[PDB]
Amino acid sequence: MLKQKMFEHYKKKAILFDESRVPRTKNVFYQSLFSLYKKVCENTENEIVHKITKRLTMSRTERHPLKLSNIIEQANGKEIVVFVGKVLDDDK
Amino acid sequence: SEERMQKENKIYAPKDPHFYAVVLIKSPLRASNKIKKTLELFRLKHINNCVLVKNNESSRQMLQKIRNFVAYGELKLKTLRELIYKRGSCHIFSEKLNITNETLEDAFKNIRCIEEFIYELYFNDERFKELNNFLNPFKLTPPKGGYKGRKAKDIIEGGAVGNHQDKIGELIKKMI
Amino acid sequence: VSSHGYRRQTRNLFSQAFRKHGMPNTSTYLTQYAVGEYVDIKVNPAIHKGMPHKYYHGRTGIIKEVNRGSVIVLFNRILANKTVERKVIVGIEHIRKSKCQDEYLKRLEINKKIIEEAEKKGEVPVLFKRQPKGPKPAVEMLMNNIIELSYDKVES
Amino acid sequence: AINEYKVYGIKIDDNGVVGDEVYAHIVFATNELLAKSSFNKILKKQKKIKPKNTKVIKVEEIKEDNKDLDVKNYGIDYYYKSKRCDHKGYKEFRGVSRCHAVDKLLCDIGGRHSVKRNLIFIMKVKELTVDEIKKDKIKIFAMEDVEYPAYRNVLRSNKLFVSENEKLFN
Amino acid sequence: GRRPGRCYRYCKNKPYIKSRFCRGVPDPKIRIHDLGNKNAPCVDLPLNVNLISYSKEQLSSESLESARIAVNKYMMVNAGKDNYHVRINVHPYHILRINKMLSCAGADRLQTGMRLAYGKPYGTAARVRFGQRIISIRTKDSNLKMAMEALRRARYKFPGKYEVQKSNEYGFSGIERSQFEELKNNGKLINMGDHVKIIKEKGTVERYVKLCENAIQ
RNA sequence: CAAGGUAGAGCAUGGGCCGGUAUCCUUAAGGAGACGGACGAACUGCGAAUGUGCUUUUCUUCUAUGCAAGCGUAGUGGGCGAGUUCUGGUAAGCAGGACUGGCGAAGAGGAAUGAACCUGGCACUGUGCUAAGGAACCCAAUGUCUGGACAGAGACCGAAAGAGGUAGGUGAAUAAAAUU
Repeated sequence: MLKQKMFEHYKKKAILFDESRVPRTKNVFYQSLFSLYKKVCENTENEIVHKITKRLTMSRTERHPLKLSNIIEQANGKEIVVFVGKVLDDDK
Repeated sequence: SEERMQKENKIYAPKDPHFYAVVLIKSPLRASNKIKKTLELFRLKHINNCVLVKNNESSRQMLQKIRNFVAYGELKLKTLRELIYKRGSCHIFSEKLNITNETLEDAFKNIRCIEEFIYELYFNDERFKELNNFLNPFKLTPPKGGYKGRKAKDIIEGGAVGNHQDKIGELIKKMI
Repeated sequence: VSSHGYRRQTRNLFSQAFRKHGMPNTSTYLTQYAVGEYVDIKVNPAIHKGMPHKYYHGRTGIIKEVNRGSVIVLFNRILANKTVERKVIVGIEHIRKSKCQDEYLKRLEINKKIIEEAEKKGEVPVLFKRQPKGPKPAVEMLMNNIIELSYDKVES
Repeated sequence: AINEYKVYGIKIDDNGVVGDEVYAHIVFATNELLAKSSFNKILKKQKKIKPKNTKVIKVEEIKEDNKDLDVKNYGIDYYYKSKRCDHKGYKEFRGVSRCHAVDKLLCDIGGRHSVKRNLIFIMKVKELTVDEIKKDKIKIFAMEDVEYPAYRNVLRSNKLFVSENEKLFN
Repeated sequence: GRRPGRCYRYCKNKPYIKSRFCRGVPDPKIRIHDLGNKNAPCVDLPLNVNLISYSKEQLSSESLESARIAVNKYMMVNAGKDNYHVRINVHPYHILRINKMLSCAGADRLQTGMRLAYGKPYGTAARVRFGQRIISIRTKDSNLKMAMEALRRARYKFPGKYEVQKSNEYGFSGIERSQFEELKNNGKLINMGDHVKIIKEKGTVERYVKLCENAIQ
């Protein structure tokens, strides 16, 4: 009983936002957007929102770009897709 | 029961208890890494800490390795009550808290007062893990009136470490 | 100073037991092996092809590949404070089937029954775990037949 | 101070009460734990049952009456370990209890032979009449023939300094 | 000459024996181990007395030889040649070593100091432990006080503690006196010089018969 | 569930010391011997404890203020000591290995003093309690009971060998208090 309870707690804490991280950019438009997501996280458990908020804090190199065709390849039949980064053209 | 048994010239000896109580008597700072790991698994960290452990073959072999640091034995109900009432406390995950009705009801859906807690802990074997892992280790004072001999000798040799059997209550009662 | 040949220090190891010299028995050659079995290495000094290096003697590993008269076995080893996998070639005369999985396989046979019923009637298996030996049991004693003990032996 | 206890115990294996015998042992010790220790020691040396296969069913204290503190004569059979070997002997004492007799032996051997109390073993304790006495030491006191005066002075007051003209001792 | 006895007293090193690996070893000084009336039948000399060790150390072949002479001369003068047998039980199998160095040291072509220090054979000793029997006598029962005094003289030739003690055994048999008489009567003993063989109901019957016609009675 | 040949124990192949009854062979010496005692780091017929590896969380117990692939880059590569053990040496505060904690890089209270020993790991304050070690006085806290011991002894301190004095144990005698 207890061993399961413990593991299910660890799995959750591994998803949630840390709240002692902050983006290094001095851009006030970027820092505005982070503030919104931060205030949403402390009022929800939904995994997509937590993932998005963690990714806004990562570096330029961690936010590596994708080409249009690769988005479609990974979209797996969904209608809306979300990406913390820049979308480039595929000439092919 | 004792009357019925004696009235037919027979002796009855009850089953050994499900849990022992352990107290850390002397400093572990120069013990080997194998000893330090064993103390960690029993949740013992500072001098005069006290903790409850399941009586079981694994536990009995762990105790054999650490016997030169710890006093251990069995605890009857009267002393268990004085411990929990005077020095008990608990935790949810990383929050430390006092034992109150709200906190019991939250953690264990059917235990509602501190007296029901003590009753289940003593009489129900199959819930021991959940019931024990809610309590924090007890933080005791050194014994009133001191120790009589060199505490690092075995109890048989006149010190303070080892198996005190039915008589650990006397050590604990001076340390609450 | 010591030397570093392939069979250094193997005077005690790699020698036959008393009254057990000679070639292997038929059972050695008629045993069939399969990928994924656990197997145990014990060198026979009378056979000079397909011998492993003496570090592996008495160790147990898992069969990765099977050939005409030899087997490839996977091992792990610590070198420079890191873990390394090693792939050891051994002839069939130097191996025996390991007993290390025996109890677990019996337990799986019991679990395999319960896990089916757990879908039909319950929802989750009881799963039949082992438990370590508990406290000493209770006893009722008749109290005739008492035996006294005494320091009668003076031990000059 | 020393006390007298009687310990009872049985053998057990993977299952209960594997033998129908019960074993007993009378012992002089300071407490119950030192009593239980002795029971384990004797079982392992006279039989071969180690603790993991034993269970103690009972421990009882044995006590006398002697409301009037009447004085009695006792003889004791003992052995002790030295640097050479084990030494057996017999000695006689006077007192108000078996335990009073036993505490005087333990003190004696520690004084005369430089031995810690755990290296001394009591074999037998017997109460005796005047015709039974063997050795010289106690017979005069047993036959009721002794008086003597006081050799030690005793202080009159707890004060450290007193006037020259006061009485100082007894 | 020789180094003093303190240099080689305790059993510091492992045993080291004359063999293919160790050559150029000198002969031990003791060569003679039995004295007196060697072949006297077991029944004829009942009393047994021993020198016993209360120490663990090495005994030189030079010390063993000096003790032999001491014990023997006394018994021979007092007991008479035909009334006693002495045995020295221990044999000096261990080899001692020396790392020999020059007096005019400080500078030489020879490799000086602790360079290449492993030593050469020097002499031999016997290795001994607690409760061991070092010297043993058998005699007539009249000669107790004589045998005691003979063994006393050995006690001053060896380092450490040793005690003179009297035995329960008959002769150089391993049998207690009480038991020996009980087997002697009832026909169970065969003489083999200084000791006895016991007859048992173990073999073929025609052998049992052939043994029993030879018994001591 | 595997592997191992050390301590102990032994002397059945190989090396190797001393003495043997009957009997046997010759001599009229000696030799062999049905057996006993003594032994090996490179002898083994038997064999521990402690340590090593494999599987199972479908196995107790702990666990997030925790682990952490990958990438970039520092210092270090004269060590020394305690406990347990080993090799060379007459030994050494000597030279050289192995295992578990230290000082290096560790203060505080205690062994009068001391890198490493005993207690025990340090932010900054206040009230209580204990450890190790102490308790006539220097110096915060001391007394009691029972035996020994007379040497400018001991509390701090050396061998083989011994007599004397005194306190006890056990075993032999003798006894017209006892004595040896």
